Amino acid sequence: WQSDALKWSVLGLLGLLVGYLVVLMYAQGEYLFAITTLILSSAGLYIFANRKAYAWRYVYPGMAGMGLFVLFPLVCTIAIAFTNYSSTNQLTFERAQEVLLDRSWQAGKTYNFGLYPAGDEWQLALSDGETGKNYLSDAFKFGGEQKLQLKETTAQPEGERANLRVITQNRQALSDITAILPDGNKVMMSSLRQFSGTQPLYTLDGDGTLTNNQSGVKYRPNNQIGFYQSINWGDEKLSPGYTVTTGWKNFTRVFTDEGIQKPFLAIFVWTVVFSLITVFLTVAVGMVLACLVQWEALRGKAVYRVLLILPYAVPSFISILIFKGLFNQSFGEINMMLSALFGVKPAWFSDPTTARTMLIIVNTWLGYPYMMILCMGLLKAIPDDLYEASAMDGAGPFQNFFKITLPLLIKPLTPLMIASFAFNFNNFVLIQLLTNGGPDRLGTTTPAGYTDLLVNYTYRIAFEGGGGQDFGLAAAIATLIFLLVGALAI
Amino acid sequence: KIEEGKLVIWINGDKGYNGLAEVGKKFEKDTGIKVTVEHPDKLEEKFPQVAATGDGPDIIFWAHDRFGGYAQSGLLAEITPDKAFQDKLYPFTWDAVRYNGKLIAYPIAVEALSLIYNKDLLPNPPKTWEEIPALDKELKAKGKSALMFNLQEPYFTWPLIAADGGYAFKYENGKYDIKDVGVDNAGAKAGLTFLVDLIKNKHMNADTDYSIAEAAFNKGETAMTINGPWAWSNIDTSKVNYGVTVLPTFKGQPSKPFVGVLSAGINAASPNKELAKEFLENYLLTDEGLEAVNKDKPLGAVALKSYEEELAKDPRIAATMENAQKGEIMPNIPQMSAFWYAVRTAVINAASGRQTVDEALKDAQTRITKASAS
Amino acid sequence: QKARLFITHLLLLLFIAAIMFPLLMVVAISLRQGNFATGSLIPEQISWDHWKLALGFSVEQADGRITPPPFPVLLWLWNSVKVAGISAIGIVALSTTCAYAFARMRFPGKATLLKGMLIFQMFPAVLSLVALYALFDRLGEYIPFIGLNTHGGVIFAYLGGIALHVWTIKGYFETIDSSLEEAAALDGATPWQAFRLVLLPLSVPILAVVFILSFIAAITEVPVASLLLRDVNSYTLAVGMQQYLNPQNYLWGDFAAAAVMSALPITIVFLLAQRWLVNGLTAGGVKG
Amino acid sequence: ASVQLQNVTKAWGEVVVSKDINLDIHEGEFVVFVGPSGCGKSTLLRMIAGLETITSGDLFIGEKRMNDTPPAERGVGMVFQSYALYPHLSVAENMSFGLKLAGAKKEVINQRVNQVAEVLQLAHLLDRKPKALSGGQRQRVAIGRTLVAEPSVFLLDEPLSNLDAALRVQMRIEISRLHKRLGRTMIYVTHDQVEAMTLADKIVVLDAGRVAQVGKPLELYHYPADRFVAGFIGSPKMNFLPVKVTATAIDQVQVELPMPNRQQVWLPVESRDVQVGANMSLGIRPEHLLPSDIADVILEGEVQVVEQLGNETQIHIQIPSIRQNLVYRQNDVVLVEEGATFAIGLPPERCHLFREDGTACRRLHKEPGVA
Amino acid sequence: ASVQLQNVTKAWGEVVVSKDINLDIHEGEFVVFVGPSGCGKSTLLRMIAGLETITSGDLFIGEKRMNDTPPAERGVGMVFQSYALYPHLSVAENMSFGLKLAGAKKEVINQRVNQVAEVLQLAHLLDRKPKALSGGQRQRVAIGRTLVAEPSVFLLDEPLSNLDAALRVQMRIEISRLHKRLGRTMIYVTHDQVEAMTLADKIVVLDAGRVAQVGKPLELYHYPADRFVAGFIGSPKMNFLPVTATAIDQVQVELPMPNRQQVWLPVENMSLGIRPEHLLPSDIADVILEGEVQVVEQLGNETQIHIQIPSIRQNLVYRQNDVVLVEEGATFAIGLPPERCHLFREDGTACRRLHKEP
Ligand SMILES: CCCCCC/C=C/CCCCCCCCCC(=O)O[C@H](COC(=O)CCCCCCCCCCCCCCC)COP(=O)(O)OC[C@@H](O)CO
Ligand SMILES: Nc1ncnc2c1ncn2[C@@H]1O[C@H](COP(=O)(O)OP(=O)(O)O)[C@@H](O)[C@H]1O
Ligand SMILES: Nc1ncnc2c1ncn2[C@@H]1O[C@H](COP(=O)(O)OP(=O)(O)O)[C@@H](O)[C@H]1O
Ligand SMILES: OC[C@H]1O[C@H](O[C@H]2[C@H](O)[C@@H](O)[C@@H](O)O[C@@H]2CO)[C@H](O)[C@@H](O)[C@@H]1O
Ligand code: ALF
Ligand code: ALF
Ligand SMILES: [Mg+2]
Ligand SMILES: [Mg+2]
Repeated sequence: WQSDALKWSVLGLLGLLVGYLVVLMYAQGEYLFAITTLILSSAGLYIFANRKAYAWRYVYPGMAGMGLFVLFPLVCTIAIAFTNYSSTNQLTFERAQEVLLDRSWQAGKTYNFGLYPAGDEWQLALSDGETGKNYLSDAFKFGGEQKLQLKETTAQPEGERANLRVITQNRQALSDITAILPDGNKVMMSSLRQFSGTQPLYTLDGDGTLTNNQSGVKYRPNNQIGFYQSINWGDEKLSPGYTVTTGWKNFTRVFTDEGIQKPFLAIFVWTVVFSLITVFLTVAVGMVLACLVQWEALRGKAVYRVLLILPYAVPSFISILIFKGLFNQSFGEINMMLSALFGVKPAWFSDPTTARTMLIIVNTWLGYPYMMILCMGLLKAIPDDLYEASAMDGAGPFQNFFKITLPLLIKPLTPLMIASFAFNFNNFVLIQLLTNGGPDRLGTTTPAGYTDLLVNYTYRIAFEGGGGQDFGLAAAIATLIFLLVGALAI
Repeated sequence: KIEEGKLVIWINGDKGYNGLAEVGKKFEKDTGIKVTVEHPDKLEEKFPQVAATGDGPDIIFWAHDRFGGYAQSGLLAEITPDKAFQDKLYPFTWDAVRYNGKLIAYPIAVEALSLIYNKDLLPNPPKTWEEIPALDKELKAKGKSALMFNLQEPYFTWPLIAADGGYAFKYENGKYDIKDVGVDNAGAKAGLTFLVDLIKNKHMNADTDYSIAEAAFNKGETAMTINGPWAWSNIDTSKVNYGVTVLPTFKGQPSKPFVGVLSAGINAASPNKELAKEFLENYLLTDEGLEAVNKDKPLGAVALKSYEEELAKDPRIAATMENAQKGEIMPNIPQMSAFWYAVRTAVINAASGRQTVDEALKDAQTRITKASAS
Repeated sequence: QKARLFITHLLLLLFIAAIMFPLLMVVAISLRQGNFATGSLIPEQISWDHWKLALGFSVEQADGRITPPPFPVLLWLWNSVKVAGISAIGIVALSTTCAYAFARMRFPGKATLLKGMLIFQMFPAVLSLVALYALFDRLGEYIPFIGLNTHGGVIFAYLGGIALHVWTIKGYFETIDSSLEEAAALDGATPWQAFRLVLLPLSVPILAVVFILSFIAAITEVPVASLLLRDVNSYTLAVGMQQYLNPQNYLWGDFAAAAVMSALPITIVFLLAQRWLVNGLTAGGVKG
Repeated sequence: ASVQLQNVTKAWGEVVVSKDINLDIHEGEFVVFVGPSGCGKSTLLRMIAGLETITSGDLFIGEKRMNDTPPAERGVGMVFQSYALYPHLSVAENMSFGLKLAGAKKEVINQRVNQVAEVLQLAHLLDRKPKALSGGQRQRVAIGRTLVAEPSVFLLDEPLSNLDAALRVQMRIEISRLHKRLGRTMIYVTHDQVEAMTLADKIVVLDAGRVAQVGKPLELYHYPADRFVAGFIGSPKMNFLPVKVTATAIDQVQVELPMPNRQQVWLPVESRDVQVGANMSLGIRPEHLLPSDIADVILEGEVQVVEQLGNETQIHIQIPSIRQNLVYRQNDVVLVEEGATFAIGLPPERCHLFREDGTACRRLHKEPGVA
Repeated sequence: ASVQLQNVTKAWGEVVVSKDINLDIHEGEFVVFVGPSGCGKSTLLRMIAGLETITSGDLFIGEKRMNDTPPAERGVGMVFQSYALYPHLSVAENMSFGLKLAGAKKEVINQRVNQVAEVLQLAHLLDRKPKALSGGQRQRVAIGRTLVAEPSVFLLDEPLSNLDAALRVQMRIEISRLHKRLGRTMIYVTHDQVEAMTLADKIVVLDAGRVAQVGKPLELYHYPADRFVAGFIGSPKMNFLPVTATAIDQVQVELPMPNRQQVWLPVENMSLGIRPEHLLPSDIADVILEGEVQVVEQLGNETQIHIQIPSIRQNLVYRQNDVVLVEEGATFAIGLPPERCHLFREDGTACRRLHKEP
């Protein structure tokens, strides 16, 4: 038997790591991570401390995982929706300011430089290209910020020219040198080969205002739109922009903008219908197959079983594109077979309804093994004597299925079906790869198509539509479609 | 924080990254600076997210059109090659790597669609589009066809559509006028009308996609196709006696394929800007440097004047450069997103018979203009 | 009357052929010379090169020079198995223990929690990778074993996707008569002992289901693993095969061989899991 | 240990299956629960064991309140009515499971498993799973599981219901022998009146929620407190005849039989709360009716049913002015036809008498065997 | 419909659970199966149902072979030993399940359900699910399900085992009332001897898978074929004593008790059988038998007394009417009646009794 004191020892040893990591997170600058890890660990320790919270010991590890990798990403997405986080406004203010302060302009001349040893010291040469004048410094030592008076010379330096290797090794010390020409000009290292009058484009005043050293124009943070704007505001706006809070602006835009609302209802209906038919067809196909493949009379079931789940063993990406090949109206082996037999070539892409049929056929092919595998296990929960009883009541195979097998399965399947509905509601990938949402809905001022899901039509507005990648908008619409599908499950 | 005193480079998995690493190994021999080359998946989407926080590679290699996005986001250093270095590359490539009138990357290679033809079926390839309909009819008697290319993606069909005055956004004087869209004009209508009539007269098919087109050329079923340098290795394996030449003219005017310029940008957050400059200018962008990458995986046509001239002795590469030069540069602006879907749709609409050419392009013009403004 | 077997054999065979056809076309691509998405079911020009490079062989080409394998496809496959296997074990262990509490124990706000789990996991995962990267970047500097560029981090990331599996196992637990654990309890069994020694062995089919489903999910997973893994030699097969996809063309033959290869571990797991997929586990236990 | 239920009530919402039940089971006492199908016998055991919650009232085991104690910490074992065998474990494993949970030696486990297995005639079935067993065998396995456990309190819920008569006798004795060896508390539910009479120190009679009567076997047989108990203990059921009180003494009651002759008879039965003229129910058991030849009170009628049981013969007689048939038990095989004339004797001393509310006029004839 | 088995054998691989059984059940006959726990009663019934296969032999129902006919097409119904109720269905739905399958007539279904539910005292439980019922109530739902369907052959497997004494009486009667009204064949398995004696036209006694005897209730009681049947029919069990000279019409044996008394028996090392009910009071008979009281059981209606006779290792069980006040350890003597004595050979077979019983 393991010690009883050992429980408090382990709980004490774990109670050490927490705090050792928490206060360590409190340092440098990780506050959000220190608060989150504290409440999470303390709950875990309390749960295993008192035996009154016994049930929670079973739930805690699983809920910890879920909170971390499902709920935390969920909250961030929602959080982002209240900001203008986009391609245009991707950086934080600090970063955006930093970027701008790293910007430079060429204020003066440009000189090719060489480095020449004088014993244990160095000598810096500059060459003026436009006058053919050459300048050379006195012997100096590397280290820290220093100013060198250069003198015009006709002579060559005594030392042999330094390698790129030597220039590179001494680059930091070299970059701290301000070279001074005989006429008063200052010049600093701008590359590994050149000294020049490169200078910062802006200077930070201290009260917030940035000013261009080339034009004299003054800019200030406009936290309403997230840009440094000229100054009371001027017409000019500096990029890069920074992420800033925009409240309801991203949510209201889905309600404000007519044109993005025109095909909403029509698209919604198709998305609902597409999901329902997918769930129905996959459950039905999968359930039957699972039933047939456990039937002990079926002498090939072990082989059948494996082959039936292969559409799910191969990554769906290639399969979808291959289906796109197979469904080609003029080419593609499906309509080449429907030409020989029956004699019809369906417009699997051109005609809205036949495209919807194609999409459902492919999705059922994709999704039936999911339901099949579930039923394969769920069927094992039905006791065999129920069918002995039904035999004594005079049931056949079809009667067995609809009066016993189906009803016993729909209850555990119910949550899985509601989930499968929500998943297929947002099946962006399938529609994109197969149809691109086509064929085209005519008259839609913001582009929409007949097989477009809600997600497909929406993320086109956010990530295409000529505005760059607007993450805040896509986050807001992700919240809205979530609230819609959550209201649907009722 | 990007680590100081080394160079991390990102390049796509279909470029000569092992070649590039040798250029880096030489750079290390001369400087002591270690150069590391990576080819992560979806690097074009990864970079914006890591560079935003001030991380990521020191140098990124991608097509130029994405770099206008990165630049606006504040993720790329403004580069400073002097007038002498700029003279070494074709001036039109410098047009491709500008944001707000400032250079933001070093052009490396040039990519554009060319006319690929079967020498055994068609020894003398046509110089004009108008010549195709008649040429298809004498090939149909032998069981073959004249021309099969991807009619589903506007990238492949645009060269003809643009030839008579069609354009995405007017490129005035280093600035793209977002309000001036030219998918509606007379030249675009004429281009698309010609394409539709090739289908109408059964010289081509409205649902010919990339795969169907390529397979038909590699099996010797069609006399010519329209495709890029990425397609050559497949044709080599097929052993089709093939040539690559200038695209056929429309109404006396050259096809204007979109031009993609592989470009190297320096991360704005890199503490190694000077090292990167040296590597890119004096190590990679030399005959010897580009030759190292090219030998690993061929770059096609390069921007470096001197090395292109040695490469252009291969007529396929010369044809690429020619079609590139007569073609239009891909706009590096965010408004191009709207362009792609709208034009793709319009061509499908015109080809299938859902809409006439006029209304299809009229609607496509409306959709781009409203997305570009509001 | 057992013409019913014949009619079933016939219908299953016609169904199998139909559902296999797209996959045989994938197999055909992997055996076709060059890189072509379309062609005949039996490729006119057959090539073993795509499978050679995938299995580690060098390829002698037309001009004479030898092409070494650019990628360690087999190592990628092994990395896939590792990440999927451990991952699946973790998802099984986390969700069964969770389900046990939901099925057999009572605790305030239980019904809200279950329906919270089903709802919150159905939120559109669209800006999740932004959140996830920031999470593992931060986690790595404290526990490196589970940070960026680690299998640990990848495995860890999947352990959150349990909500549905919890419900599935909850549901199955409920088909099993309570009196078996009731009798267990009266023999002196703790709630843990009753869980392990009585309930789990009778729940074994659904454990196999959740393992299978999780293994498949993990093997085919791209965006999260692609976001976290940097080193080529640590790539899973799903991540690795993305190298074959370029903006204008695909290395279809290499890509297809990778696709077909990734089906192999799923098949073996599915085969092995069958021994736990049995009927009549609860027969003779409860009169009624 | 002792087990006591004070005011124990059980409700399934508005459906009440246990009303204000009060029981006091002492240590080492063998208490048999009897009652009509669905009256709450198992519900009582389950509340004792901790498998069902108690609505109101208090349960004590070993003088400790147990209402909120988990089942594992009750010192209770049960032979489930539905057996509840572990279907994934063999007979041996089922019987040895409780011991394995303790740190019991394997040879200790094997000793007392094989011991209990050989007295229950399961010795040849140790390796079998419950699915590979008959219902009667599964039932013995359930007995053996609780027998090996040897708890403070045995609960056996109809443990013999599915066994042949001969084996039922052998099982009856083995349970009885165990109770004598260990001297531990046993609560035993049965429908078999013989089990009840032979095993019990005390019998509890339940009637749809309430306790009808608690008492010794012979005490309930001879002196039921009411009409329900009287008709429930002993089978075939007691005959009941409507009668009218004609006169009363402190020690006896005179009643008029319902027949056209209106015969009067004194019964040695209390007259407490018995008015002249009132309608009562007269009770007389089939075994207690007399052959006609030598008897003062004679009831005669037409034979409706003859049941030949081998050891005895049962005869149902329709007697005028009584709606229900009269059941009578003769020893040995008596050859009598359906429709024949039959007369029986009605002995005053063995008659029970019940008031209009069904409550019994306490019998004053001292019956041998009862203290 | 009639039912007959012909050389029917059943094996689980190699273990014989039914050996060469032969039965002829005429139309309208009520047959009860009895036998020790796990002898093969339910197996036999299930073979008749079609829930178990038949290894060798022939099974006929209504003069047509059924071996290969599936259970559902046999015109049979069954009350399962374990009930086998539909968990997802109410009492009403459980009972009306077969009728709903064979041609649903809303009213005809409701009426026959309400009638059968009334006689099984289930009417107040029609809306319950099986989980919310007592063992005994479920048993009556099982019964109700079969009775409602009115099959051609009723199979009932221990259908009263979990019902109280008084309710069991009422159920027997209703089962008999239905048997005479329909006049259809019923096969009935029970461990209750009173059920077997009163219901059966014919009792089939089974032993370890084989038929030990088939006959009338009183035939089997008075004239068993062998030791096993003698010991199995009639409870308390028949007493056995291990008992020189033989006549042309009767046999004489010697008692093992020290006095060595010789007695003649009207029959065809042996074992003498005598039932507890047939033993007489001491002073009456000529053959006195004296021993020591070991067990006394007070049943109310009668007193059962166990007597340990000297030189007789097995106890002697005696039944006597009414409450008898006798205590353990006291001396007791009983009379042994010669004409009521059974006799069994070395192998186990009985010497035919010649004393004609009523
Ligand atoms: C839109 C649906 C598309 C489905 C396409 C699937 C493609 C596969 C082609 C196969 C076609 C089916 C052929 C049927 C032949 C009968 C098979 C048979 O005769 O074999 C039966 C197999 O059972 C069984 O599922 C019998 C089979 C069930 C019959 C019911 C079929 C109707 C299904 C449609 C209703 C949808 C369900 C609702 C879900 C939301 C034997 O059953 P039994 O022994 O009586 O039961 C006892 C035990 O098996 C039960 O544990
Ligand atoms: N889960 C339940 N819900 C409602 N009533 C129930 C439930 N379980 C049992 N009952 C009812 O409680 C009563 C007592 O059940 P039980 O104790 O099993 O009776 P018995 O005396 O036959 O053992 C029965 O009338 C039964 O219908
Ligand atoms: N699967 C099995 N394997 C071996 N023996 C079995 C199996 N199932 C049942 N038996 C045995 O068959 C015998 C007869 O079973 P059954 O007909 O249920 O007996 P009963 O006469 O009590 O109804 C029993 O002794 C039982 O142990
Ligand atoms: O419904 C069609 C759908 O089925 C599969 O999706 C599953 C997925 O595999 C599971 O892991 C889980 O998320 O549930 C989904 C169904 O709700 C296919 O993988 C998918 O391609 C297809 O669209
Ligand atoms: F299951 Al049995 F007699 F033991 F019917
Ligand atoms: F009806 Al019961 F025990 F279940 F008497
Ligand atoms: Mg009960
Ligand atoms: Mg049985």
